[PDB]
Amino acid sequence: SGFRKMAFPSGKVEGCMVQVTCGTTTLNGLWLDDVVYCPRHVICTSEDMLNPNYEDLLIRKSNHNFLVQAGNVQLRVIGHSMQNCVLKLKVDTANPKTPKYKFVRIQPGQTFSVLACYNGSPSGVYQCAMRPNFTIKGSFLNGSCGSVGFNIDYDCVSFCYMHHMELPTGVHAGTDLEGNFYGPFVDRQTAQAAGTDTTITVNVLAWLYAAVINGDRWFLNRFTTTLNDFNLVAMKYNYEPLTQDHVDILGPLSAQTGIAVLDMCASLKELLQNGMNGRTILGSALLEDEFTPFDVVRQCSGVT
Amino acid sequence: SGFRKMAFPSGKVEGCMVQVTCGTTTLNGLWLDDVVYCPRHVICTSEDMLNPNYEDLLIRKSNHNFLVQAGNVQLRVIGHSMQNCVLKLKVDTANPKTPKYKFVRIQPGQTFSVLACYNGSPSGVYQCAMRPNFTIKGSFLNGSCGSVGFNIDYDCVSFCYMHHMELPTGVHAGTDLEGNFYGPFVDRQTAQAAGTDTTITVNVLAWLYAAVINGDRWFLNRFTTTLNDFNLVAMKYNYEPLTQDHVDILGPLSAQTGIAVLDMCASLKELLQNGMNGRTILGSALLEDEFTPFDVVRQCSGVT
Ligand SMILES: *CC(=O)Nc1cccc(N2CCCC2=O)c1
Ligand SMILES: *CC(=O)Nc1cccc(N2CCCC2=O)c1
Repeated sequence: SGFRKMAFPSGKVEGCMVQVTCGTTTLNGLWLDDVVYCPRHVICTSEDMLNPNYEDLLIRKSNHNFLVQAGNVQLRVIGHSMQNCVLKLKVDTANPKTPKYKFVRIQPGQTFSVLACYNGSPSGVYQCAMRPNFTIKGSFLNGSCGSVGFNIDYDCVSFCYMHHMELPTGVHAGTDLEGNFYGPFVDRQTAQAAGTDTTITVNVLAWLYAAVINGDRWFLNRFTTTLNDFNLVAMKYNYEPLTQDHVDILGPLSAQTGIAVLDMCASLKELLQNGMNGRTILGSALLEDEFTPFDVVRQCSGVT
Repeated sequence: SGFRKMAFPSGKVEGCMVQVTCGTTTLNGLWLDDVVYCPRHVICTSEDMLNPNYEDLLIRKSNHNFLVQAGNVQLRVIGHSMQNCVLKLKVDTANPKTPKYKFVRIQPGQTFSVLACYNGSPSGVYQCAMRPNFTIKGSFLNGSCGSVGFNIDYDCVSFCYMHHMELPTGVHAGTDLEGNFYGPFVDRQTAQAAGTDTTITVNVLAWLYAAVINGDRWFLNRFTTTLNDFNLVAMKYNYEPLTQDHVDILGPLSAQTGIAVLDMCASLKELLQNGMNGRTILGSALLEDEFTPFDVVRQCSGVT
């Protein structure tokens, strides 16, 4: 029993983290096969970040200017190219610890683990969600850029995130491993504000299932609702519209608990309208939206 | 910026996890040097657990009855002994991935990372605290026993916890790596209830410092208090008495923020008396008590 905000084991990703230095900028790179991936802003001074022309800035950089260090051993850079907002540094040595991997571009509402690194060294691991506004709520200091987000399916790491920047509101923006930003964000130090942080309705419902499975049941009520009725209440509280797709995704948790998805929607409706009344659900005083239905099934069944 | 419930990177511990089978019971073992550590209840049937005599049960077990598997390779057991509530299985092969390690017995209020495993395979990593009632609030299914809790100081893993049992109230009890239970708990399936889950005052104050450092400041007020005055309010709300030792431990965070510990105590007092009023602090709707002052400094400074 018990339900915890749970990251993937970080070992496979720890083995891929390197230090990248260009001039006075040190951040992290991801070493897979003979390629090190890092944010292209490694080449920028903080002054550059105001209005950088990356193609022009990059012309002044040679292979020997990219200092790549795996623990205490230097890697030889034999090539470099810019792909969107990442640099791919070709090194002469394949990472012997390269796990099976994919690059995946995730959807908002999807969760992933971040291995926070500084100077190519792991500091910690925490679970995130791609927010509906395409930000993440991370923990990232200067030097943490190039830290990656990932999922693991058995032995295959799916990298979905590289950390690039902090918005003045303390939320985080980054790219997939092809270097495309999630959402409208740019690697420039400019006026970028996040849109509405809407709550991931399908994840809250998943987490309400996890609560019932783990003994927290006080919020179950005698009511049901319809998608359309629920969605009126969703709109009012800046929750994502619930779709039949979301209902279908919750089917296994419905089946396991014997609570119809729409009945759980009616519970969530009363919770939105009436609050917690100073009660908690799985040790939380608000509705948690960074567990996917897949996360709930994984944790509740003990997948490794 | 940003502050997250953050586990240690699990790689060093992943390298130590093995499967232990005795008869029909499979759980996890910790392989350090040529010793595998696992809960002594590996030798019990669920029927045994009602009133087990471990010395007597153990007499019927030989080295060849302890099936120890690291990934897909079997380890030869050349010795076995019981130390308190753990078994030490001597194997003929030193774990080549043994990190630098210590066994430490932690105090209540101290935090640690758990690597949840099933069948010697990592499922996930989350941060815990030894509760003042000597329980932890974990995520543990059948097969997760022998999962360990740890801290890392640079390159040295300090193992503090092995998971042994779930109380009927869904909270968790276990041992240090010498096999001594935290608190009054026994590896018997019996009437064991947890005492009062008191809140770790010093950790809440640490976390209020982390909030101020990361921009969440609405709860700062014009008031101060005394240890004795604060402790009246602590008593009422089942918070640990705040000691001068706790005040001294918060000194660095006080210095960094310029908020006197007793002024932060006065903030915490108003929060206890008046609630959050539907506001959040570092994305939480309750007062978080599973960050130590050390955790806050580590995360806020980017220690690796
Ligand atoms: C994105 C990131 O991590 N930025 C970064 C890397 C290295 C150094 C910095 N600094 C140091 C102080 C000024 C600054 O931006 C930032
Ligand atoms: C402590 C722990 O993990 N217990 C454990 C290990 C292996 C198998 C079990 N089971 C399976 C179903 C009944 C039972 O107790 C428990």
